[PDB]
Amino acid sequence: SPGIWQLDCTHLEGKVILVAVHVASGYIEAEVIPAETGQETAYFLLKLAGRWPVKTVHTDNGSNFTSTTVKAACWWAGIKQEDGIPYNPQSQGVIESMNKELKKIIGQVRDQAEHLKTAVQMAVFIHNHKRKGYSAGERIVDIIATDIQ
Amino acid sequence: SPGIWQLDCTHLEGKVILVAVHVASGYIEAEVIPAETGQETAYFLLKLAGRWPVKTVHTDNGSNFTSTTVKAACWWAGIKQEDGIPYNPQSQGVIESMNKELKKIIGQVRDQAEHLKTAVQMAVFIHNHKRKGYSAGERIVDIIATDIQ
Ligand SMILES: COc1ccc(CNC(=O)c2ccccc2C[N@@H+](C)Cc2ccc3c(c2C(=O)O)OCO3)cc1
Ligand SMILES: COc1ccc(CNC(=O)c2ccccc2C[N@@H+](C)Cc2ccc3c(c2C(=O)O)OCO3)cc1
Repeated sequence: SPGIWQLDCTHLEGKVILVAVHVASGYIEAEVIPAETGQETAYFLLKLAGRWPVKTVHTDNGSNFTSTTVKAACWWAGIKQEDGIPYNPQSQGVIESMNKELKKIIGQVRDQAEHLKTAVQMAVFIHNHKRKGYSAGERIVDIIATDIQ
Repeated sequence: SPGIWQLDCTHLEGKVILVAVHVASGYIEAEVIPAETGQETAYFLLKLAGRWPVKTVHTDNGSNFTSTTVKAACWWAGIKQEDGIPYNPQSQGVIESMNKELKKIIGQVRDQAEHLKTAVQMAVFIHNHKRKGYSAGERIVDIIATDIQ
């Protein structure tokens, strides 16, 4: 559970926003890409696993689940690739809610930058730092530090 | 000191590798960019601070120290920008050694990908996961969790 992440893809300004959510904490990393391809998703997971102890990724769709490039990156990085089927139905809504909150934040910062990617990183910052009294950034560090010891 | 990071720029294949080192743990994030500009450096720090509690950044040179874009990103992200002057004479050496180690890893994985950026991220992965017996990834999480509590 300290190592379980969910991939999420959303669309804005004709571009794709790829998100990895740390399930237990609600912490996120995100990138803007022109279109979701296996190569991009693979590259994004490699980056993520080099930064956090990623044991399991719940993939966002069947194209990424099938992708030979995505499977190669997961093998390289020691990641168990899983489907993202919400056997828990309170997961579909939780992601939808996160895309909504994310997009709200991006709207709140959008004028602060020309490039969508800049506004997306600002939104990642504001999301991870928001106290709800611990923030996502706090929760992920505590969850994982507890696991290490 | 849980929040202190050092910027480092190194060169390979006619490109720039931008590195942020978490001073206490030796954990790193890195990116490939065409050339170090204030805008790229600013963007890299924004990404970094949204992912980890960055209190202080020791900038890698006087151009980034002066950069009005870099100062604007630091202000936005709550980052104290400082010089990277190695008042401890053993800071020049640690960085030199890290660039050497990094470039060595990149050499050990280089054939595993066409794009330098892919090899750099593999190298980041291998660096952060190496047991030294705790890894850099383990140390940074330990250091910061101890601070949160
Ligand atoms: C990240 O540091 C920041 C430092 C300062 C600001 C303040 N806002 C403005 O000055 C501004 C506002 C609106 C439109 C254009 C601009 C001018 N640009 C240069 C901002 C910028 C810088 C670095 C980047 C960017 C962009 C971008 O516009 O997307 O894209 C990737 O690296 C934002 C971000
Ligand atoms: C991260 O997932 C990986 C999955 C598999 C491999 C195995 N190695 C090869 O198949 C290979 C080896 C040498 C040359 C070209 C290739 C073919 N490409 C498509 C690998 C690749 C994929 C995604 C990317 C890349 C690149 C790249 O070549 O740099 O750049 C940004 O996103 C590496 C990385």
